Amino acid sequence: DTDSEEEIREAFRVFDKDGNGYISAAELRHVMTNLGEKLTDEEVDEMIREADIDGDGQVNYEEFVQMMTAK
Amino acid sequence: NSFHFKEAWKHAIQKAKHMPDPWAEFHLEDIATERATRHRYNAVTGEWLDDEVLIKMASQPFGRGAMRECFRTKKLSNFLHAQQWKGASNYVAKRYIEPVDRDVYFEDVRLQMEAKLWGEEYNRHKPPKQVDIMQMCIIELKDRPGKPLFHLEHYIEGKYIKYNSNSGFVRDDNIRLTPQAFSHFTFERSGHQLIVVDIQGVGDLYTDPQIHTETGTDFGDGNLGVRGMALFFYSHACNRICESMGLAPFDLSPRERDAVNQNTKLLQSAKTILRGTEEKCHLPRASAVALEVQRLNALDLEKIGKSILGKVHLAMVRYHEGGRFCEKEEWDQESAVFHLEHAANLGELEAIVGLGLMYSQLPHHILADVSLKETEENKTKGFDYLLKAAEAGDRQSMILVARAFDSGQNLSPDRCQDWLEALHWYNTALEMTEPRYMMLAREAEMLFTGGYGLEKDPQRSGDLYTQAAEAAMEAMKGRLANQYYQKAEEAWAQMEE
Ligand SMILES: Nc1ncnc2c1ncn2[C@@H]1O[C@H](COP(=O)(O)OP(=O)(O)OP(=O)(O)O)[C@@H](O)[C@H]1O
Ligand SMILES: Nc1ncnc2c1ncn2[C@@H]1O[C@H](COP(=O)(O)OP(=O)(O)O)[C@@H](O)[C@H]1O
Ligand SMILES: [Ca+2]
Ligand SMILES: [Ca+2]
Ligand SMILES: [Zn+2]
Repeated sequence: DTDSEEEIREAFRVFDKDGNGYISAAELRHVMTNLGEKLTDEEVDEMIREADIDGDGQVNYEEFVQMMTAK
Repeated sequence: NSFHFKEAWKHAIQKAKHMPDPWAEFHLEDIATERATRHRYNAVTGEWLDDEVLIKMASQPFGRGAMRECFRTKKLSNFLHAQQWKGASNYVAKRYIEPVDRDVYFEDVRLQMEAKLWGEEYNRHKPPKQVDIMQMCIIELKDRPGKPLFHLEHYIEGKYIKYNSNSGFVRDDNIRLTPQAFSHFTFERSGHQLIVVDIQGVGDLYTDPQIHTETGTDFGDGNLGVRGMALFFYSHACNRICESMGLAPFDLSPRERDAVNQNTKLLQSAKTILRGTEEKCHLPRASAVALEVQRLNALDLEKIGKSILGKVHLAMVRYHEGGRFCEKEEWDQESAVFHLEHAANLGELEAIVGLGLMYSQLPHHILADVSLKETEENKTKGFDYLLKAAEAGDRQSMILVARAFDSGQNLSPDRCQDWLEALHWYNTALEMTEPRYMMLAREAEMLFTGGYGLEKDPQRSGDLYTQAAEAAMEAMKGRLANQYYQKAEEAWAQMEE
């Protein structure tokens, strides 16, 4: 439970490319393209939208945890 | 509550776990650890947060630009609880090669964070490709001699591309639309108060941007003010992203319009396609002269110097005159006059005076070497511009209108010599600040004789000759004052017969 939380924080830093605390659509596109994952731009924007509960266009750490620690 | 992409996130997390460190062969973990204080900034709240960080920085730079040199760095995260140096992230630490003031670093951080806010605002309009400006912070190495400051940012992997500069450069090779549309969007959405240019980075992850502001007082020495805006709009060819967000095109001359339209075929072959979810462009302003004169009229408070777009056009005029848009070639005078006309219609007093002098076939300062063709329409236009400038507070134009109503010099053919109006303008000039006694004596002469609507007034003629004599004094013109006193006595002598 403790190292899972640390793992989730590590996973958040993978996508929060600039480390401001928010995963943007551009950052997710950059990270997906760099890692060789094959997702279209529409799929990336939809990932951000799905995890964006507040509606700011970005994914904060709280929403990232909500998405990772899910049913 | 439902998440249908969790496995995409997790597959990416696993791919990263087995991804090699691009800087492994530089052995930064073997560098003696140094201690630093990190200042990070929030631009919405305008607030600074500081913390203590541990860094391992390369001893020699990997690249240098014009102003700064860059060092590879590893830094331990304070978001993680117990990160080891084997997993520390990669960072670029930039330092000014020439020593600068300590506030320059914080001002650059504010610049970058404001550009990031503008990128987010652009993203909120659902563009085909979203943008993001990398956060930049400061690290202070208080144990090094001098306690040096470094800018710190995350290292972006990929092809670093400069899409545009802060001085009209545009990357036409494999042209992209998002950077230029973003810059134009920042110009319009800010109400012409700023423009975010110098777009560069990896894909749409931008860093080292530049902001041109209306006042030009903030954001360092790269802020060329309205001139910088002009440099953008001299080269910007609006693309389909500009049009999908309702951005009005900048009014360019035919020569410039063709020079920027020459790449419309490449603009049509761009890969960035619109979806239709793009919304239309804190109070935004359009970039067209017609909509701007409509807005300025909607102000109703009849004004001058109330449009930044006019100042941009004036900057274009001065750039044309200075040789900024021509090569080792005669500079384009027709387009300079085009932008001067636009600046004048937008309430730039300098432009109005310039065009009044040019259409009146008179000597002028701005575009001095340009002489316009002489027509009757041009004479009427010159007098109208001079009268508008006179009512707007220009003393030279007030004296010229006074002389036009007095002698007829430079008077429009549709008007008539009116000595009461000439007296009005002479006095408006005298109450503002060629010498005073000359104009006072001219008024005195006009009232001594009368004519052109003005009735002979010996009393006021003598009073004004007395004022001119007192003004010849305070200028070391004794004999002139004596002659003016004599002329005052002459004017008064007519009232006793
Ligand atoms: N985060 C980054 N990731 C990768 N490369 C970077 C990064 N930041 C800067 N660079 C590289 O470092 C080079 C020089 O740094 P940069 O231009 O940002 O600063 P500068 O010297 O202030 O620039 P300028 O000369 O335009 O004033 C850049 O042209 C780019 O190639
Ligand atoms: N400007 C800022 N002001 C306050 N907190 C910030 C700021 N930028 C980022 N953070 C917070 O710091 C966390 C990242 O810290 P850390 O990993 O130490 O930074 P970096 O990734 O830049 O090395 C983010 O997830 C966010 O909570
Ligand atoms: Ca981010
Ligand atoms: Ca969010
Ligand atoms: Zn445009």
